[PDB]
Formats: sequence, structure tokens, C-alpha cells
Amino acid sequence: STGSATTTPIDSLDDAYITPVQIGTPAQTLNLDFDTGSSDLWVFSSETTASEVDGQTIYTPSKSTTAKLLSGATWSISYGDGSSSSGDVYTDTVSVGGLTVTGQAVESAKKVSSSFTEDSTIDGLLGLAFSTLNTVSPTQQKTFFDNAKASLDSPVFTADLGYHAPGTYNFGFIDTTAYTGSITYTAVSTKQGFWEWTSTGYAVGSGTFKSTSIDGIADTGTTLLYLPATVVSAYWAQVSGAKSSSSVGGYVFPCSATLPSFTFGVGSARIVIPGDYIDFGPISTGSSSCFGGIQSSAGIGINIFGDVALKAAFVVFNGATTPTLGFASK
Repeated sequence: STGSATTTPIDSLDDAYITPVQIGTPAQTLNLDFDTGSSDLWVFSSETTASEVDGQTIYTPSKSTTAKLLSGATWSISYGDGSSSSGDVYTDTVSVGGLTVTGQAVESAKKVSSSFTEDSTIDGLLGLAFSTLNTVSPTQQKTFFDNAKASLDSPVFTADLGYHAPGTYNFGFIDTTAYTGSITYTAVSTKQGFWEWTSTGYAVGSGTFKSTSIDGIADTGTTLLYLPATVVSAYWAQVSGAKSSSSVGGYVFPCSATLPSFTFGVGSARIVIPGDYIDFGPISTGSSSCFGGIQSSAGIGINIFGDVALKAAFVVFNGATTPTLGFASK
């Protein structure tokens, strides 16, 4: 089997991407944030504290003839941005782009933190990291991909995120029309439960490539590119007037700037992030200070190849017995 679904930016900045997901019988379609940096499929629901729902579409398990309470199971998750959610668990039928999993754990939110409430466009998350990170207790649950894998034509999914445009998540096949040149594959460590890999270096604009190992995760659920402070300083030094602002919470730059590109290495191959992808717009409405899309990972404890990086590539998440990651230009 295979599946193919379109993923759409939630706003004009590509802050996140939503993909329609069918849950239950009859189908209830929710728009979920596919997140290769976590491993829980959770939704706003009929159980979510009413004051914490503001415009989201909810899953109502009592209206699904295939929903079953997973008795005794609870979940609770906290994300890198400080947001969180928690609740109980159902199993139900879940389909993405024509690919169906029966008995998928659907984690129903009883509580969500303010950032989730405030984002009316995201109805929940669909985790695509390794199932070892799943938070369900006392019986850990599998991701949608893990459940689908054996049925797939090939044990893979691909992320093809758009810049200010829709893109695609495919399951079970590699669309050879969706990228240019060849796909370069690189080793993955699953030791921390992430799609963790080592970039071979970087360049800023038309500058020379610096060969240096940068361990990090491929994370579709993180907006920005978070890299070591040395790398980030080298990038922003090429933008007149750019500076790190403690008050804002990162590097800002004059909105009148033209940003240089940023290149990262994948083996001997190179992925180029155009400068425009690094512009996240005014820090506050009407400001002439703009927020940068490349930020320091210092104090996160890990480097994160988030959407800024991933949307410059066609990315293969290869879930073979020994997982790997592939990157192609597009």
C-alpha cells in the first residue's frame, strides 16, 4: 500500500504545516501537524477542556463506531517550545492520503497549553519519530508509520515541504518526479528516538564550504534551523545590522536586508537554503526588525534541522531495519 497527502502552511510565514487526517467511522477529518521530532498522535477532542478549545476541529470518539477506549492508558507530552498536552487514549481507524491503519492509538487531549489553544489551525499532532518516544502509559503505543510499515510497498515516508506553498507527505514510495538529481543517503542514530544524523558542514552565501560534523535531528515539527552558535554567528555576520537580541529571543535583522543563502552538507552533497527562506518577518506588526530563520541551538542540547532546512529538500525517512535519511535538491 501507499498514501499521499498534501501538506499546507498554516500562515504566510510557514510557521507550521497541516495535513488532513481521517479518524474514525464515519471519517472525522482533522488537520494535524506531522512531526518527525515526536511520536504521539494526539488530537483536540470532545474531552478537551472547553475553555482550551478556540476554533479547532475536534475528534468525538462517541460518534465513531470503530473507536474503543484503551482502558487505563494516559499520555502527557512536553515539547521543546514549552508547550504541552495530556489526556487519555482511544484506538480507531486512521487514514492519511488513502493509507489506512486500523487500531491506531489516537490520544485524546483533556488539556492543552495556551500555544495550542491560540492556534486555531492545528487540530493535533501526528508523530513520526521512533515509537520509543511515545508517551502513552502504562503500555507504550506505536506511531502511524510504525503501524503502517509492514503493509507499505517500501518502508519509507517522504517530506516535501513547500516554501510559502503546499507540499506533500508520501508513505510507502519515493516519487522520482519530485526532486532533481540524486538522493544522498546518510546514517541515522535512533539512540535518542529521533531521526538523528550528522551533516558534513556548511557554507554562507557564496562563501567557501566549511567541513565540520554537525549532529542534529530532522524535525518537521520545528519551524526554524537551530545550529551551533559558531555557525549561526558566521551566518548573521554577513547581514549588515543583524544582532542577537536577548529581549526578542534570538537573532534579528533589518527588514531592509537581502539575506544570503545557507548551504548544509549531506555526505558529499549540498542542500542550498535560499536567503528568502530565512526571513520570518517583523518581530511585531509594523516593526522594521525582522526575525531570523537560523538560530542558535545553544541551551537546547541538540541541533535541529527544522522546516527552514527541510523545505529546501526532498527528504526520505527510510524506516528499513537500519534506518537512514535521504536528501535531494528539488
